[PDB]
Amino acid sequence: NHHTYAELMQTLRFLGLYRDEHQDFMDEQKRLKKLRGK
Amino acid sequence: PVVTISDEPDILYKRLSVLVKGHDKAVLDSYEYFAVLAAKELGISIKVHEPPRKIERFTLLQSVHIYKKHRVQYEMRTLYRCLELEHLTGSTADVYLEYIQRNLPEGVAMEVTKTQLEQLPE
Amino acid sequence: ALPPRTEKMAVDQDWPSVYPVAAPFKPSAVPLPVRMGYPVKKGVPMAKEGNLELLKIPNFLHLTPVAIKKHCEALKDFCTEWPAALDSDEKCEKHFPIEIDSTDYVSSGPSVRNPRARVVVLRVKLSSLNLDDHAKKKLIKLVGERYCKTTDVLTIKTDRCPLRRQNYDYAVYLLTVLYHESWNTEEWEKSK
Amino acid sequence: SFFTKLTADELWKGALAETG
Amino acid sequence: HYVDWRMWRDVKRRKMAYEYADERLRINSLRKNTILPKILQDVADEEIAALPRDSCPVRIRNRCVMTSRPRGVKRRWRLSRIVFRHLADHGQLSGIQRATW
Amino acid sequence: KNRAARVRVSKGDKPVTYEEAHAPHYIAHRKGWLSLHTGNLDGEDHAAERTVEDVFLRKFMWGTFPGCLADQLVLKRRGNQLEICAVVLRQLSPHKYYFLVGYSETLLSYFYKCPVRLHLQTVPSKVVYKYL
Amino acid sequence: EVVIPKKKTWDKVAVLQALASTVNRDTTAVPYVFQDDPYLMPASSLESRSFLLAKKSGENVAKFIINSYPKYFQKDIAIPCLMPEFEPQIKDISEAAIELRKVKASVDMFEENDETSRRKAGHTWRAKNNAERIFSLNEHSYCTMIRGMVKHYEQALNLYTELLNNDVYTFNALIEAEKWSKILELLRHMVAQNLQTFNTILKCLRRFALQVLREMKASLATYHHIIRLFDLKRSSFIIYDIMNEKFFQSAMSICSSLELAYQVHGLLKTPDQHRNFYYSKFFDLICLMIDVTLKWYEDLIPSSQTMIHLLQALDVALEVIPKIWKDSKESDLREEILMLMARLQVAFADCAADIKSAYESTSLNCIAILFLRAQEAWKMLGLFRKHLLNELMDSAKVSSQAIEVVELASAFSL
Amino acid sequence: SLWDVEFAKQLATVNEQPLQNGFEELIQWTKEGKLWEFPINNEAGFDDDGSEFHEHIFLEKHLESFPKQGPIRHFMELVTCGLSKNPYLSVKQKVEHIEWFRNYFNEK
RNA sequence: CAUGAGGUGGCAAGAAAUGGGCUACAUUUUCUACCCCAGAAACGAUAGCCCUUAUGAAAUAAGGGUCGAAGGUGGAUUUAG
Ligand SMILES: [Mg+2]
Repeated sequence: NHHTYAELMQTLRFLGLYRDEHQDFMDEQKRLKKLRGK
Repeated sequence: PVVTISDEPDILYKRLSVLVKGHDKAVLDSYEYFAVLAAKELGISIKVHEPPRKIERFTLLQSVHIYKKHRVQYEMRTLYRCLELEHLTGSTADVYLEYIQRNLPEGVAMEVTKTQLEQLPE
Repeated sequence: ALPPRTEKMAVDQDWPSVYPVAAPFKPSAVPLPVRMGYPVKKGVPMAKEGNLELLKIPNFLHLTPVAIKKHCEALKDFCTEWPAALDSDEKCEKHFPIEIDSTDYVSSGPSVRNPRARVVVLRVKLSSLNLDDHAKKKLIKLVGERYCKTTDVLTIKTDRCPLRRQNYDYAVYLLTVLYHESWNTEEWEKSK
Repeated sequence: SFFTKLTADELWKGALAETG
Repeated sequence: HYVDWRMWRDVKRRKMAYEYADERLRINSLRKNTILPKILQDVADEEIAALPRDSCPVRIRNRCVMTSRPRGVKRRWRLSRIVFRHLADHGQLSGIQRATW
Repeated sequence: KNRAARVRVSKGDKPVTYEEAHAPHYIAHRKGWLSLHTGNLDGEDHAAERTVEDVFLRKFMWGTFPGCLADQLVLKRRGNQLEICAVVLRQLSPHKYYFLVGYSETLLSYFYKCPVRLHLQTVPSKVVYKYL
Repeated sequence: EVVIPKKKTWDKVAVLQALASTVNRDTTAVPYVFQDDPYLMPASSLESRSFLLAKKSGENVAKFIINSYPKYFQKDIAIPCLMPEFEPQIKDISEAAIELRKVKASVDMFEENDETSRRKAGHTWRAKNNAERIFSLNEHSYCTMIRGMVKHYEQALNLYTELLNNDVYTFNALIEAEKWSKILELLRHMVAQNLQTFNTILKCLRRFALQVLREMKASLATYHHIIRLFDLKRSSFIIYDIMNEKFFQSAMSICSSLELAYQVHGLLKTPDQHRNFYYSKFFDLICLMIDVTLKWYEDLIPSSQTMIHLLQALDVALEVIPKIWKDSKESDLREEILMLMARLQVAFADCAADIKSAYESTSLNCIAILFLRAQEAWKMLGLFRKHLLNELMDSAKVSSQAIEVVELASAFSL
Repeated sequence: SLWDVEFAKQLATVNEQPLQNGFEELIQWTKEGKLWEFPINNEAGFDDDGSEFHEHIFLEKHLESFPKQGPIRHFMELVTCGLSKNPYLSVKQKVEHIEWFRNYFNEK
């Protein structure tokens, strides 16, 4: 269903029970793009 | 030990076949070692034979892009076993085959059965 | 830390009570120095304590042949004996004429439903009918593709109705009415 | 989706570019 | 939360082929006849045409299940020819081997 | 060169487990399959939907056991019984470990719609078969 | 003929409660709620009780997400019942609880089905207004307004006094209302207007003799309003009646205040706090009255009060002291072990240095004694002075004049 | 009322001794229902309201018989034997398949 | 306010050459019988139009009907085993 699989993993990062490395890889990289970019 | 028998006599099976279907050959001849010792402690007349295997190989491309001259080919070795029982009742079979299906192995040993009951008509 | 049950388990102690179900490996319980792995070119195969494939074995450590015997002392029951039917099945034919099948295809995983589990083919030998001296002959000619000649066996199959318990009620109903349309004489039975 | 999403030890290797 | 916009173009073509599946089963049971002569079979031909796009099962193009390639797909394990091959080499489907024959 | 599941020799200081040191032409020759189910035997259905659940459970537990998972999991499957076995490092406090068993057991029970049981195993350090 | 046998209907899932009998609860192991590696196994009681709670917070956290957003979990795969969640709703939402349901009483009114349903789910001063409005809106309406008010014995019997003014909870608000003749005149009044009603009408006499010699023979929960008064099924009674010579957890307190416990042992072959009192307070018996002690050591807690009676079993009967050290934590717990070998050449002097190795993390002064019996003993004497004698002079003469330098200050620090 | 079924709740606590062995997870798991109801019959649940080999297979009782020799009825015998060979469709959807077809040849 | 998203229609035919294979140019062949003791013929069978059929909202593929072309073992050169 790909919403059922991908939005439950969104909230389980939000409640912090599942720590994923890909979206950690964005929101640290997006931190260092907005320092200059954008 | 509570069983509470009733009015109604047996359904009576004959020549229950079990086709255990596996991938690893070492499980199935260790599965049938259990199954002969799960059944000859009930005095069940038993034979075993091994149907020939159907290995359904298929091919795939190797690189992500170009080069059809380079394939890699995959296979399934999926193996077989028959647990040809013969002449056992409806109560005994469905508890023998209980202890079989409860304790069939992991993913290996897919199982198929045939049940032949005899049954006077109208 | 402090690896238990293996310096502390003794022999002449009952193992079938230790692994009651089928389980995974759990090496700290298993007292064998079993080894796994393809060794390196100057080395021993891998240990027992940190493996992966001794846990990827389908694990027939449950149900040792003493566990088999000691299980069934409470499972020799549920069980009433096979009737002394005077076998080779010919004297179990005129007692028990028709023969059926009712298969299950046990898969694993999440669901149960295999739609190839309503397969019912019903086998009857014709020497068990015993009321067929001309209504044998249009039973045979009604079913075209069945009734072999070397063996006088009729196989009627039903996979048209979704439940297994009523395919058996379908197979018994076409056996009973084709028998009667055979014993139905027709008007154009003569003009052949 | 989720089934795109991946580990870290493949992600830094594809971002550092330490081999040619 | 499909991996492309492309998959969500195609999820629409599998649910709108599914609710309108009963209709397309019954109105197109009214054409493929010899009986019920042609005036009875030609006003039913307009109604399928006025039934929309994204409803017929020919508008699906049968796609891989996680990386959305349209072709190079293996139907039995659902996935394309690369990402199924990504898992079969870490040993992550039951009983997939390299064939050496 | 073919680079399908090998790690490449670099030096003498790179450690590696038994599994990912082994190349994928050793899948049933020297290795086992990492997940057992009744799907790929013929002709059985439900080989198809299961493996897109099979790939989640090693992408779920790579994140919910974070920093501590020793190698890949083993996802056995016994009828309507999903059996996950895992070897995990000895780095976390056990009060945390017992939390995410029953967290992940009853969240994977209520996703697959089966029962799920976890069997953890604790190793002190990552088990190395080859100093490549 | 051949007669077909009996369709032995094999009593479903009891087919494998049949097998569970064959497997015994094995020894040499932790109870099965935990995991089977040594790191995840616990060691003592404080770890093991917390761990099942630590398992338990696995459930209520995981459950919360399911019940706070169920639309991730409505893919139904077969079927277990495993799936998450002005007149009509007034009886419907009385089942899913209270205060927001029962507030709807008057906007609707701006019957007796939900006047004895929605007016029950509170038990509530303001919601007692709708309690006397019950038949102002039967028997159940006027019944347990007071049986749910022996908690929220005053305002309950007063409403039992004010219900005779004009169930089994007639006999429950008024059951525990000195008072042993109105007690008499209450169970004569039961025919005027059980194993629970009789089981509540002596709960109150328990806290506030001649009626306690009478209250019995008018069953399992009809004993805890009796066994609080003294302080098979026939082999319960041949145990219980001869005890005057929720259920059991007092009977290990009587048998510890007084072969006596083996009568209880039959009903064990028939709570987490008091299920140790089961076992800890049983081990003090079997230790006192040796071979039968050593078996029951392996059987109970493998699958602070239990090691304060553990050690003196070995006093009245020799080599299992270094065996039973490693189950202390699995000073105070480290000294009574060091009592006994001070009261032999190879196995006793080792583990005291492990009590020393415990101590690096009447106690310290008894480590030199057993060690020299069968260098590093002096560095304890270095700390006995900055934190007995007649063996220090003993070990000096055998070990000579540099040890006659050892005994010089032995009297100087006296 | 509530007081009869709540005594089914607090009663459960006093006897709930722990699981304690490897078998009683399987015992508990289908007393609730997450495990399978062993033995497997591959059709557990799944009743179709007592379907029974004349509702599925003789769609005569739902035909509402027209003039039979007309060309419409021969088209309905084609559709009827098609719905006959369904193990996939139930008998409530077989008559609903005719029900749309019933509201079409009264129109046309 | 787009290099993103969505809708309908359309895009894939050849002055030419060239790569890969099928068909051939036939008597070790062609048609039927049989699938290996015959008997007839003494060529080649596409493509193109035509008629049905399949599948499909809607015509690509098969079959049949007609036509029966270029084609006579092919240069320098080259491929495989
Ligand atoms: Mg290569």
